[PDB]
Amino acid sequence: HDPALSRSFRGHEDIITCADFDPKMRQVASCSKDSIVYVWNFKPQQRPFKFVGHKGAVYCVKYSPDGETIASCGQDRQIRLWQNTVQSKCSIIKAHCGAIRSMSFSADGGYLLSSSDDKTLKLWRLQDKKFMCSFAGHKNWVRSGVISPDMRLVASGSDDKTVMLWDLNFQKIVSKYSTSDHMDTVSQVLFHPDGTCLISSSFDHKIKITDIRSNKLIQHYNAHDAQVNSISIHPTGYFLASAGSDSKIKIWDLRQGRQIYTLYSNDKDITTVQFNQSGDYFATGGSQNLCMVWKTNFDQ
Amino acid sequence: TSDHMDTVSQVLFHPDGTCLISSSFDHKIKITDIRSNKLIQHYNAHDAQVNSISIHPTGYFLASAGSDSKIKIWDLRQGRQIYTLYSNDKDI
Amino acid sequence: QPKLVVNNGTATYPSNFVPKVEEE
Amino acid sequence: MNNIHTSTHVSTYFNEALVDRIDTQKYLKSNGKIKKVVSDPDNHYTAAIDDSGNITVIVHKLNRFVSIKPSSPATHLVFIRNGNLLVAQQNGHISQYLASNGKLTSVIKHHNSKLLALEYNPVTKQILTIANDQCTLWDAQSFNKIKTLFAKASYFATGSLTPNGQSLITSFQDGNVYVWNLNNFEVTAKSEVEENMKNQKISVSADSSRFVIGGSTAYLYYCDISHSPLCISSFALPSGSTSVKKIKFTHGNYLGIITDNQVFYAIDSSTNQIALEFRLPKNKGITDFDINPNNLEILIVSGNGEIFKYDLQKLFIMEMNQQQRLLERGIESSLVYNVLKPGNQNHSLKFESH
Repeated sequence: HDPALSRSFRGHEDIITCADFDPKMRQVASCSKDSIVYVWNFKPQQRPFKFVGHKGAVYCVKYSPDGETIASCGQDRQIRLWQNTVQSKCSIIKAHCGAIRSMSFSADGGYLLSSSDDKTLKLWRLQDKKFMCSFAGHKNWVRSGVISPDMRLVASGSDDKTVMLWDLNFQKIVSKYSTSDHMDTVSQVLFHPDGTCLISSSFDHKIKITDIRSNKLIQHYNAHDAQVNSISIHPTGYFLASAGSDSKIKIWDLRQGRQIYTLYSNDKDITTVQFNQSGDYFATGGSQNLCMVWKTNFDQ
Repeated sequence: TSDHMDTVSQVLFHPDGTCLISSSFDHKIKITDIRSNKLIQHYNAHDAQVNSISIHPTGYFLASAGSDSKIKIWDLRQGRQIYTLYSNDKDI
Repeated sequence: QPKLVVNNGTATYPSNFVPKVEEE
Repeated sequence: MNNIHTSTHVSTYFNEALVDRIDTQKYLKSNGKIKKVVSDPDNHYTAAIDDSGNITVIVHKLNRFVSIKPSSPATHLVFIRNGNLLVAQQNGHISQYLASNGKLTSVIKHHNSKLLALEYNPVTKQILTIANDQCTLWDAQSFNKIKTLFAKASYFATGSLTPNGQSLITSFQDGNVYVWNLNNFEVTAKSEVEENMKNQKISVSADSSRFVIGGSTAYLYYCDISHSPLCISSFALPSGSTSVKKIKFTHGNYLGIITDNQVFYAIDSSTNQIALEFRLPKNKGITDFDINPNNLEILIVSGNGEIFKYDLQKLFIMEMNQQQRLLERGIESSLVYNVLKPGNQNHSLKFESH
């Protein structure tokens, strides 16, 4: 029961935007805002792999559930599918015309969703040409991308300040909620463990949570007075990790219905709080550069 | 038409040369007598391009064959189809 | 038994046919 | 946040009590992974299709394989008792090889389709191909044809033959399921249905007293010839099913099911309830299956790249046990399985057939 910053990714050069994890517990992926992503492990004598590519910014790097393939999404117009874990063995697979936002893959693996910029989301049926399944129910962008379990739906945020879901075998909009009062470019939208209850915040300093179709608000999950907010939720659906462009970190307790307290933070303009895929986790990204590897011990 | 559709197949007889047996491309065997050209039953046959038959020498069993490869045997003492045979690739 | 179904049945069809045919 | 992973309903089941291993190091040589399974009616010559498409017949006693040089993947494989392999290729053709050599012998072509689903009836010597708008029925020796079933407009979705007897059932996009006199081109049995279904397939039992229909909508239909209509009822599926991709019959009263939520299921048609549930980690995933009926020897192709390596007959132990321990308490199978209740006429595939 400590936020537990442990040992950061010493050597990150500047400018950090994301992380994800290899659930071996662990190898950590992270990414910079310019040409590089990193993957390294503990047993600290281990050296990180320097992933050269994504000459623009990388916004989100994610691992397949076994910690193997790392998908890296930046200002790429493609997704680079990096080898498993470490040492280059990669391919370039074309997406759209800009930044690709946060990813999720379908549970029994039909798809590898990414929020590519043509406003549709590319659900990505492992690998292919053509398109595998896609849909834009958004007016002007895709800011998130979550495939829900035991459902035909994927949700995403946008720049029209609305949130949308659509049918993933058949590419059709089912429902939307909207500006609750999103201000601008919406940040990532997350879900309750069942892939329900869309959770989002943005330029507006507040997380709001609503359901799908039943597009109704449960609570006003006040967040950071940030240029913009970021989020991950502790997997049990218990904690909303409030991240953002401010340099505070604050965590919401969903059972208590409150911000727990803000953290000392010590300059952490966390861009992601992506969690270890099972258990105690991170709060990284920001000006401190080094990947902020935390093993939050509150988390069980 | 005693009802048959097309080119009639083998005509068989009661051991005494009576109660003749016929089917054709149509899926039924008729058992009918002589002069007294009356039917005793419809011995529904295979849904074959064409059917075929022989009857056990005692006159007891209709061996229903045909252009398809299901085979079945009838027991005339009962009037039931005994059963459809395993057949196992036989367009007899 | 099913032979008794044949007994008109089909017995009158052939004559049910016939009238009208030549008239046409 | 949030979806389901990892491999607890699949790799953990599949590899539970093996006596050998598919040493995938010897098979997954592509830069890439295994994507599909196609298979042998004679069971042993099951085969892998990877993202190259070369068919690798995995021979599960030798831990050796038949590498078929052409890269063209199969929709399904048919083999005969005498040692030949008929490959329904995804290239629109069916290509026969000596199974014993992987040596090309002949090609069946007439079809213009992406799919050529096959089924072989070993007791008729007949192989049927489901493709585009037609069913081609032919002598399993595969050098001639018997019939081309077709329609004026309703497009064809499926059909199949009956392996330990014989009767041909087909269906349209309409969901209309009907039975043919496969050797007279006669529809002897006809249906008109409410549930239209894209890419539906009909699973036909070896003794075709029973039939099953899948397709793009989230429904399953089950036939029983002892009752009229042959298709007596229909029912909706366990929550989360979105459509059904593949359904195939086994020896007991059971069918394997692949849905488009990528969860595989084993359904018991005596009640119309699911016995087994199969799940893998997020994409990655489970892509296809091969069931070999005597023990249900299985070749599974997962998107996770693993080639399995299991027998459903052995996996059923876990849902034989488990359930039988719970039967000491008295647990109800209609709930355990989730029985799917017969519904209205409004969405049925009800079909009269003799």
